[PDB]
Amino acid sequence: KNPKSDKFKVKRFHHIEFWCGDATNVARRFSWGLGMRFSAKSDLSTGNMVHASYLLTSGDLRFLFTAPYSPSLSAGEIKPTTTASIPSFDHGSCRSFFSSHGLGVRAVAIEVEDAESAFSISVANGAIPSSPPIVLNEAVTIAEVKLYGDVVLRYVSYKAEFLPGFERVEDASSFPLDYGIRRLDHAVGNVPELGPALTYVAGFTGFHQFAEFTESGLNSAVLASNDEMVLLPINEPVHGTKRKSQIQTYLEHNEGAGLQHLALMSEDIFRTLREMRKRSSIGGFDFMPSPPPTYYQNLKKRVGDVLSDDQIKECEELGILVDRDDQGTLLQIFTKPLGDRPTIFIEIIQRVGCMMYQSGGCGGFGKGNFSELFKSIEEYEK
Amino acid sequence: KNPKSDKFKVKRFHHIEFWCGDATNVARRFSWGLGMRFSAKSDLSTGNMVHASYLLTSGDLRFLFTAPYSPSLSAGEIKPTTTASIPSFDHGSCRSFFSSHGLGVRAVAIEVEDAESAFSISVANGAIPSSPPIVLNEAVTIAEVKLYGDVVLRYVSYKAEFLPGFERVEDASSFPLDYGIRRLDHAVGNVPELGPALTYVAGFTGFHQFAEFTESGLNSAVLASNDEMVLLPINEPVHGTKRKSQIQTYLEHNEGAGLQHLALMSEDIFRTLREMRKRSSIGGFDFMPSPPPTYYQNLKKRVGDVLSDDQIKECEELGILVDRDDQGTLLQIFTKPLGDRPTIFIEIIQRVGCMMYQSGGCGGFGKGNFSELFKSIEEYEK
Ligand SMILES: O=Cc1ccc(O)cc1
Ligand SMILES: O=Cc1ccc(O)cc1
Ligand SMILES: [Co+2]
Ligand SMILES: [Co+2]
Repeated sequence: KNPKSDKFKVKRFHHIEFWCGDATNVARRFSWGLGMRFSAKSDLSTGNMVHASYLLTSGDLRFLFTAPYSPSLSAGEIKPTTTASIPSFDHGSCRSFFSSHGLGVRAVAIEVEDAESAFSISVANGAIPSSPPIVLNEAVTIAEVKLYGDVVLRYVSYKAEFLPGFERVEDASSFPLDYGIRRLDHAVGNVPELGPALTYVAGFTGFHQFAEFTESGLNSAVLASNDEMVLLPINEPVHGTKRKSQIQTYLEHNEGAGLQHLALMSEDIFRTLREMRKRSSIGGFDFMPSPPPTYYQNLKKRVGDVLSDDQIKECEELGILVDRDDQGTLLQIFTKPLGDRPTIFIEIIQRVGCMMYQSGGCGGFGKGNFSELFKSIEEYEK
Repeated sequence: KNPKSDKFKVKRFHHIEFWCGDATNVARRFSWGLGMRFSAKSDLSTGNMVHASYLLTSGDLRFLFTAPYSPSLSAGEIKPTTTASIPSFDHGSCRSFFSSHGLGVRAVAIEVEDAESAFSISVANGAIPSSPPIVLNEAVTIAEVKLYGDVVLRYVSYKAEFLPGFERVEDASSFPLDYGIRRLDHAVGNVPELGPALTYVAGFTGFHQFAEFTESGLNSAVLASNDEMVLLPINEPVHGTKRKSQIQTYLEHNEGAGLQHLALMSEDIFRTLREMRKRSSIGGFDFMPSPPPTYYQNLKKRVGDVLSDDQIKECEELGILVDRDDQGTLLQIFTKPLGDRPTIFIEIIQRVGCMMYQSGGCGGFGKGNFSELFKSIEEYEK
């Protein structure tokens, strides 16, 4: 059921911000590996003496890559006089974040109808504030509250192009890469305690529970906005098994709670993963090992309704996993970690079904794949 | 003249080490942009709980990319018990370096005959020590002294493959990229005072002066080993001009002295720059604006001995600059800065002449190009 209990009007996922040591090199790496275009910049060349920020886009997917300059460049500035385009940026918070966590997501940004309203209500409903609502060039309002660990939920509202103080990137350095990725489907957090984190975040958003899982590694539950286009899974470790919890492994190397992965919807996961796998070893992203043939044999038994033999065969060529709900079918695959630490990674998905537009969360999140993976793996050893 | 006054046996440039926030993302970016292969790793998967280090190679060019893990992973270690493969690494020095300078070169590594000898002699001749000589798996000795700013001159000696504790990278993730780059030709430092820096470095190496310049921006001089295969230019600002010194601009954004650029020799600078320019806007490196046609007109007057019309025309297609000595011809081009700050960049070169093998420094370093650039630029405005 859906109680539709949001405490403010939430529109959609807007952007994701990575805090980096060098924004250029991460952004250029992500651009090539994922097929996103360089579409906006705020830096020294735009008069920003505080931080370097570069935005990649694929469809409605926006990845923001931010790093601090030397504080010496903005030593004569104060917040009222700042040249930063992102007023919540802080040299010391950025360097502490990166030093503690390595490369990772700092902000999960959602568009709302009124960022100042959304901030006040949230804090009035238990959210720890992180940056109060600031109006940019009387056009855009932004505000931040704590989500989990050092990750912030960022509210954005527009009166009526990315942010003031950003510039459209010169056509020549903006090469129209595109491998089929269109928007952010969901963002998954890992915490030491799922209960308090669910209570906290549902407390100040009014987001409702969408799904849950539990017997191998984790417990999780998903919060969702009213129309369930903003989807926030949260995991916790389950201590006590033959294998160490990967959630727990995450928390160690990340120095605590943080964002685990971003699931990016592709309008054509076949072309997307062909393009990504072509580039895996020339600067792109690597992919988790592909399931055994066993798996893909059992898929004709599970989704032969949904995917032809040839489409199943293409799933096998590319290591794609398939789960099915009572309502939809989910094609999914995972990258290896995006940086040095085994912390953040990326998932590519495409959903089949739930036509009415397509309703969010169609097909679930893969909870059936745990079983079928081990079940198929027993059968490959044979 | 060459007094051949080195105080220890120096062989060649061995490797360059970048200190990074995330080693993976810089290394993958550099690999694609420059056409270097992933050939060795030391990280969690090799049992290194301290740092992540990835080595790219093109010919004899070795780029090392290093970043710290969370200190929490190695909290129970001490130097005698360390899992670091590079014993001079220090979590706190790395984070301070990167926070002060951004992405940049930490170590300029040269192979010597005896690293322990080279360290003792150097310190006995005025070098500030940075890391004392350490023997790795009774096979390799490494030692570090201060070069300028927070850059260290690293001595390496081998009894008789990169470093112990590193592993050859799996063939699949090692894609045989190659755009023609073969070795490091020279590494250029910027300092506030050229005099004391030349005195310091020549003092402890015995390197001799090879060349010098001065009237627009800088003064410089080059130190060279006995056979002049190790070449170390050093620049200082010249304050007082219509345009601000780019050396001075470097020192501001870098927070002091440091390495300005690395000149990489290509066995075919035409193919190299074709390959690099193809990738400039899809994750590679950008190039400084190309000289005007004026320039390339005057080149037939200057190197028509050396380059045919068609080769000059290919130079023009790719923005290559050409200088000529009394002894050789130099083709050169410069990238834009490698990261967020206008600090470190890269130069691609190829030298024609001085055949005997080719003698180092053949053709100089471009000091004639200052004049011919402005001279040609006056003639394009016309
Ligand atoms: O994030 C993984 C996940 C799997 C199954 C769920 O029900 C929820 C989340
Ligand atoms: O590094 C640039 C340079 C130019 C001319 C010189 O003589 C020496 C260095
Ligand atoms: Co998921
Ligand atoms: Co040079």
